[PDB]
Amino acid sequence: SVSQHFNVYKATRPYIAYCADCGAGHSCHSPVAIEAVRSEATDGMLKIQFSAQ
Amino acid sequence: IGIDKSDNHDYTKIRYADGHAIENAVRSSLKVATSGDCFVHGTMGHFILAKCP
Repeated sequence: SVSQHFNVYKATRPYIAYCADCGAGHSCHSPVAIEAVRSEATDGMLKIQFSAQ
Repeated sequence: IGIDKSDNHDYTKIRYADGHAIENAVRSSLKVATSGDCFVHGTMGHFILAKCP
C-alpha cells in the first residue's frame, strides 16, 4: 500500500529554517519555510517544497 | 477595541455602540480587509493597524 511509498520518510524529520516573512514582515525561524517553487507544468501547477512533512 | 462594556481593559472585547447603551462584541470577529485580507497588526481604542494588499 501507500505505506511502502512512505518507507523512506522513517529516517527523516521536519526542520526549522529562516523565512524572512510570516505575514507580518519579520524574521521567523518558522517550522514551515518555503525552499523552492517549481512551476514546470505547462498547465500550471506549483510544487511548493517547504520544511515540513 | 480593547475595552469591555463595563469600562475595563480587555484584549478580547470591542465596545460597539448599539441603540442607547454600549454592548460587547467578540474581538476575534475583526476582518479589516481590502480586496485581499489585511493582517491586523494590533489594535487599541479607535484605531486598527493593517497591512492590506
